[PDB]
Amino acid sequence: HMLSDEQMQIINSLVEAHHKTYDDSYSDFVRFRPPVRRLSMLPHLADLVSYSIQKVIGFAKMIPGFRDLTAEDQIALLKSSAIEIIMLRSNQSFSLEDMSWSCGGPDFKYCINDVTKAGHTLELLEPLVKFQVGLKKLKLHEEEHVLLMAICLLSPDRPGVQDHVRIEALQDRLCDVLQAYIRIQHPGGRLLYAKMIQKLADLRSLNEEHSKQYRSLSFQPEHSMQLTPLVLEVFGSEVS
Amino acid sequence: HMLSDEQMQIINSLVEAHHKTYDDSYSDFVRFRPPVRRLSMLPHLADLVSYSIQKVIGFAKMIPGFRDLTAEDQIALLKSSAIEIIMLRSNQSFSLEDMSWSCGGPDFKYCINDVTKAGHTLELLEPLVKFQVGLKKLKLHEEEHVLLMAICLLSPDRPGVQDHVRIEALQDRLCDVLQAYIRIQHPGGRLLYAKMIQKLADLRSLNEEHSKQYRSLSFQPEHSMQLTPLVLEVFGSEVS
Amino acid sequence: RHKILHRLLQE
Amino acid sequence: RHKILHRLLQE
Ligand SMILES: C=C1CC[C@H](O)C/C1=C/C=C1\CCC[C@@]2(C)[C@H]1CC[C@@H]2[C@@](C)(O)CC(=O)NC(C)C
Ligand SMILES: C=C1CC[C@H](O)C/C1=C/C=C1\CCC[C@@]2(C)[C@H]1CC[C@@H]2[C@@](C)(O)CC(=O)NC(C)C
Repeated sequence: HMLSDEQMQIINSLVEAHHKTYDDSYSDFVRFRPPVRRLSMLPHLADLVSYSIQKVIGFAKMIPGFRDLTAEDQIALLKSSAIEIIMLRSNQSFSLEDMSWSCGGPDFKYCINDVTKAGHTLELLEPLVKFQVGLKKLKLHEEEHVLLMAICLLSPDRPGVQDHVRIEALQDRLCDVLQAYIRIQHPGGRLLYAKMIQKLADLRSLNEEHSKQYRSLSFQPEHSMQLTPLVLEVFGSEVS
Repeated sequence: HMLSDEQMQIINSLVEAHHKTYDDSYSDFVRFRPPVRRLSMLPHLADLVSYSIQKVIGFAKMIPGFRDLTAEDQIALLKSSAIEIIMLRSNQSFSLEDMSWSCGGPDFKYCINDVTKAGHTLELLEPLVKFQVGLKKLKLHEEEHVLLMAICLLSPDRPGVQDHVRIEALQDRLCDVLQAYIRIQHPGGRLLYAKMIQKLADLRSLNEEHSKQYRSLSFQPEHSMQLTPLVLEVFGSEVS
Repeated sequence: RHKILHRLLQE
Repeated sequence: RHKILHRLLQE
């Protein structure tokens, strides 16, 4: 088989979207509150997540059909999926040699111990690192990495979503281009689609654990005051 | 005349309170989002104001009788007076030679042009610098500088204040210790009390202009997102 | 509600 | 309301 012109255009739009929103130089990281190694890493990691939310929003706006959804559906999709998209895009800086997210220099190299200094426990950090290792070992083509982030974002099974039918038709079409892409373009990829779909289920589990950890810090005003207004909006519980 | 033991104890408590909350080394400034010289200075100056609000709160908690007020009256007093106390305590770093706030190194030296890079116009910055120059020329003893900040904070004529009678009795007693202090301890200070009281009226005018400027940036979400949660609470319009 | 989110989602 | 302010004003 061969993939069509429509499926090819979807791929081009999604990889362009990612290149426009993921900065491989990590040059804006110098603008965050500096890393410090009680909760010494929270200011820096809150600025990092806030910055990453902005990029996820930018990325989502460029996904074919996302802008056509109501502002309420776009908001419901981003509030539920943002942390899962952050965990996926972070895989690009994750290093198997160091078991850490390496964003250029040693100042922006984050290990398990650095993340516990932002208030997280091993209940989240152990499955998070296991997920990063597992994802990295899949050796995803950039086309597959960007489709997985778009599939994750366009999931209709999220709280507060109204146009379920439309969102499912968008996700289904993306899943079709991914399966076709793996089959035609990825040599030895016969079990890959099933593996990527399983990573989406691992992400639901990570999102749950993350929501518990976020509730723990957001309920302590001395810690929630270190977050940014965008993190408070997106990880918050308000309903539109 | 001579000042009493009660008035002496008030003075000691207020100067101790200031030394505990004003860091002459400016060593925490390295932890803010770095200064950058659209609205390039906003991240740094929002972190500076957020930090300064925390210090004003700490200072207020140590003013004799402030802790005895209801949480609602403490909140009403801080929301109205915070920016005026920030403008007063900032006088300690203000330099007449540079017409700028000098907080150690050149990175933490703020001139009129740096502040316009946080979204402020000359409508506020011209009277603000004129006030800083005027205050600095008064050559206030540290005892007088700390009494003026406490008098400013304990002003009963603020929106949302309930126990007006109690707050006025606290401010009156502070005004009495200031007049007595100037008369007995400040040589050639016969016109000083009247000058310091006028600075309080200049501060009401600056607070007005500041509220307009803050409304202008807080109404633009791309700019309000650069503020911290504590700045949004304290400069916000919510009523308790 | 979602003041920042609405603005970042515009155009 | 004033979640951070209440906490910073405690004790
Ligand atoms: C966000 C990106 C994308 C760009 C680069 O690849 C670097 C990167 C790393 C992400 C990491 C390493 C640090 C800790 C984080 C960012 C984790 C992903 C999730 C985790 C959390 C759990 O700490 C997020 C969080 O919720 N933080 C709190 C402190 C608000
Ligand atoms: C806050 C302190 C105390 C400790 C030191 O002495 C330094 C200092 C300086 C204060 C300044 C110099 C920068 C601009 C400010 C801090 C101004 C006081 C008011 C002004 C404003 C108008 O910009 C505040 C403001 O509202 N900022 C916006 C960006 C949120």
